[PDB]
Amino acid sequence: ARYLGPKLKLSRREGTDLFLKSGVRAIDTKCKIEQAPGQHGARKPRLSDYGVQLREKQKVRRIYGVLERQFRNYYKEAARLKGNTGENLLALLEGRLDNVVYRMGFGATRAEARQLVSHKAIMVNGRVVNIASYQVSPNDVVSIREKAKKQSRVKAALELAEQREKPTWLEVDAGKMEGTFKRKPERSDLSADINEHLIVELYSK
Amino acid sequence: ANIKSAKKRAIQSEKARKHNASRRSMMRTFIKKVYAAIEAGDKAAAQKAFNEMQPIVDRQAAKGLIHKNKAARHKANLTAQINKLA
Amino acid sequence: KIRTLQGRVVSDKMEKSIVVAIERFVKHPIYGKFIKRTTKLHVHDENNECGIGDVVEIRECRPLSKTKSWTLVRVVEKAV
Amino acid sequence: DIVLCGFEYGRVRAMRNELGQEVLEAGPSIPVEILGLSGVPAAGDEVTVVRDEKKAREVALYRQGKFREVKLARQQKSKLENMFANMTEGEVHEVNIVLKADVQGSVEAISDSLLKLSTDEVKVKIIGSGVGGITETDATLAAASNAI
Amino acid sequence: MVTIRLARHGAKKRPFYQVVVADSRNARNGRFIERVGFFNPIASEKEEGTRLDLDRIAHWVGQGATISDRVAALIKEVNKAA
RNA sequence: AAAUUGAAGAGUUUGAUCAUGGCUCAGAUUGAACGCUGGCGGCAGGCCUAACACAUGCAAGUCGAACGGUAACAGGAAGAAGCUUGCUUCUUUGCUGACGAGUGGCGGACGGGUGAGUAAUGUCUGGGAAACUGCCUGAUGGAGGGGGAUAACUACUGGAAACGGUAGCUAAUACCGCAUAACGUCGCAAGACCAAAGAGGGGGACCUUCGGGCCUCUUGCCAUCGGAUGUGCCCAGAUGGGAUUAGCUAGUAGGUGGGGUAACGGCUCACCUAGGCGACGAUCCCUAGCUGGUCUGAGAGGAUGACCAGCCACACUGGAACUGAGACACGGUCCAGACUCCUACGGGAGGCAGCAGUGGGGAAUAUUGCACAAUGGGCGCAAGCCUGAUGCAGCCAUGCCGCGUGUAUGAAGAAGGCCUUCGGGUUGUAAAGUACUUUCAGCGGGGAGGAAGGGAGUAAAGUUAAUACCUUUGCUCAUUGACGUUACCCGCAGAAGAAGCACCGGCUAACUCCGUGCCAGCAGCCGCGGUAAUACGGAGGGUGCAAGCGUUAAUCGGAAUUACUGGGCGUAAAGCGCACGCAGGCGGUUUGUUAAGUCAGAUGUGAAAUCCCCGGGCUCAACCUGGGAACUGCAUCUGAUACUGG
Repeated sequence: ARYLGPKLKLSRREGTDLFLKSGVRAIDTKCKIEQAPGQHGARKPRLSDYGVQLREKQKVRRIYGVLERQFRNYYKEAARLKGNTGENLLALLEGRLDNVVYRMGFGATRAEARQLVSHKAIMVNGRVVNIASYQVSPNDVVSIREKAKKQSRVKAALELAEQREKPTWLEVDAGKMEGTFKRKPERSDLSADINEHLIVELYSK
Repeated sequence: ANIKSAKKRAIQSEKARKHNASRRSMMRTFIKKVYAAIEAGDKAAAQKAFNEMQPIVDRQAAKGLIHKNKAARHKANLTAQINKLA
Repeated sequence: KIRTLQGRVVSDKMEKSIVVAIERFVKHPIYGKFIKRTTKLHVHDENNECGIGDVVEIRECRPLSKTKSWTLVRVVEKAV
Repeated sequence: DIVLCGFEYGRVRAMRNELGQEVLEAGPSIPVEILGLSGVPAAGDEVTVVRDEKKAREVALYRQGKFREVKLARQQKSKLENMFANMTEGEVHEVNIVLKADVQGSVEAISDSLLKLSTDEVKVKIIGSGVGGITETDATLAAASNAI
Repeated sequence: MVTIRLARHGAKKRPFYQVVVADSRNARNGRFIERVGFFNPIASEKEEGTRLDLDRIAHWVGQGATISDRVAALIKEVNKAA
């Protein structure tokens, strides 16, 4: 139910950094970042219209750690919801607990944050939530529970976090290891070389 | 029958059947006497017979052997015809 | 409260009965054209006052025979 | 308790011992007829109970695969053994039989004795040995090729 | 006769009852005449959990409808609540 | 506030083209199966085939507060004794807590199963009038005085069994007279006529035949008029196909009268009239349970009727009625048929389309489980008993949803493999190493909720002669969970036990080498294979999915490819060889009228669930749930009169 294999392969295939490692290292010193995996990585894909749509959807999925079934269901919900579907898809992803745990800096990666969640190290409103896809709401307070507070992963995670751009819609107290999901992120909060409308196109045909 | 009470019910329903049959046969007899008088043209015999019949079609109604409406028609019908002749 | 039908007499042969035809236009469920439909009713005509071709007003009542559950209310137009 | 006999598996529905119609418990000494198995097992074999049936499903199907692989193996050899498109002589005339016995112990045992009466001149072979009774596909089996 | 009782809906281990007026012979979750309340035995009790149209319940009693042991309890409980 | 605010195209005829036209693909969906693989959980689903046949258990009982009663076990007792003098065992007696068999009452018409039959004594929508209706309910009165029986039992007797035969004998809320009898039935009226039953709980003077009287309350019984629920009946529209089926019909259509039903009715019979149906599809033939809804589609449609709910029909096959408020009875009766079982040979017995289970058929569909704790049904004043309804558990990846199978760091980037122009590229931060976490599975510890009630006491009110009893409502005490090792929480051990499947020529995301050589083989469509095959088979690499993945089957979509919305017929499939013409469709222009079509409004109905919208509850989700909106439909009334019809 989770992708467990090599991670930089995914970045290499999509042509971009997917933040699947902590960021302690320039990614180009860990892999040949600008070349696809495999014997024929140097080869260029003269890539069809379907192809660009597929790869964009894969990219987003691989960023958030979501497999097809759940992600399709995410599209369905984005569509049902009011307002722009493409933007609704990203709101839903960005509201996941494993994700939010990552953005408050409690985990070096979404993979690490997910493990924190699954392993009962995260509370929401002082209540233990251990499922990664838990949808987090405005004004919620997610926190590292007392016993998980001395984990060195978390301190390192918060350090790296302090060096990333700081997300607007979250208020994080690094000392308490608690943080507040102030509001749903706008579209403008999220990276601009994500092409949701391509993903929207892939799932309407 | 297979079930204990099913057996008992068949026994009771047979008893009731022979009870009802007996009273029902009696009743129709007393109804038939009236129609027979009518068909012979006698007011008195037919009125007399109607008077014997009345209390028993009424009673068998009260006793559930027949419904009230049946008792009534019989009285209505015979009364109609006997009057129409004398 | 006098629910009623209007139609014309297609048969007056029977003793104290009549056959009445009620005709109406109906939208076709699929192709939209308006189609004629007819409903023939066996109706009671005590006194046999209804002639064939007459236009008559009828009403629904209890069963009067295996096929009669309608009786005559009154004649409207006659002997065209 | 789940019981596994040969390549057959299943849960026991009921237990019968000799004349006794029902027995609650059975010891290593006294024999008890077993019931509720998927199908009629081999005439004899080693039987072992298991904790769960799901774990014993793959094992039972595994034994079928081997028994089926050798079945097709012995089928290819006997046909190819002649190394010629036909028989070298006129013994080609043969008789076919169809057998279904109520008991599983007999069909394997008496067939061996039924192959003893076989001769070079006339060859007899058994087709579709049954576990019991008779059936539609069995009568159909005797319909295609003339047999008793 | 006509009775007022609980038809058990909800899910396995999470009972949820629909209070209904019905011919007592019909199945518990089958044909009913009128729905008249509900009863959640698993309500958090932080908010609601038991709602009865007492006006229609009484109307039906007035016409001889009987009442479950469990509905007879709910009614005394709800009458106490307010 | 919101609540249908939604719609894609690709390959393939040709040397190439445009058109025509079929085939094929991308999508959703499934009660699926098979092949490979397979960790946990929540919720759902699970004989689609043979309405084939079924061993065994269980699925309908209950009331001693209707009745005679004791045979079991349980005490109790004058009196027998265990006697070691208060502990007792048996002989006895229903004295009573109870209770086998019996009469009696209520239930066995519900609940549960199936879809064979049925194109209509069906269903859906909407209306009618001639009716009955147990239990529950409001109203008003009865509940008087008698009689003959009978099961049980006793004696004698026949049977292998099933089950009988004689004569005794006895009870009742069993059964029948008699009285009483109207706001009931018949009748214009005068009049005439119809019923019943007791049983318990407690008790003050009072007293006897010590049974009770009598006092009191509960409950059942009878009558009549209502309510509520259920059911029967009637009309209209709609609800499959076929003309290689065009005529059909004697109870047939109607009328009169008698009979009949709970009730209208050719329901039935006699007589009379000669009708009734049919091209707006009768008759005949084929097929089929209908609906809410389900799947698909932007929609209009198309397909469909498991699981949930409503109606119908059936209960081995054909027929029949008896009992009853209700049945022509799913575990009742009778006859006939098919079939099976028992037998001591003479005779008997049964009907899983209830729940498990078996054989058979099949590509294929589960345990002969636990519990009445909860909801609900039957009986009972109750306690309670019964409940394969139901709640649960087992089995299966069948589906949906959730989670895991680790996280981070880790380079000249090892070995091995693979490609290479031998420079190197790749597998690949992948592995090893380094720290780090412990969900789930394992193991110990603790521990919600589903529980409302019911039981003893107590107190107050209504009762009443009464503080009894009864009933209601408060109080305390001790109690009721099949699931269950529950949900959930804490602790321990270690990355430890948890990854496979299909694909990579174009459509279509993913390319190379070796082997083969029109072979072996692939193939949804085009089309691959005779020496460079990205198409066969293996490998390395890669793509897509992931506890699944593929293949097959199946509906709709794309298919504007049955075209109502939404197409065509000169040469592509398609104008009858030509004309006349009945039915039918359509019909110039003006006025008046009508108001069926059409339009408007109002009212009722359109079950709930489902779908959709906004909320609420399970850690999330599936799932459960509140309210709304929607059900685009039907019907009645009242209007409007331009258009269509008269």
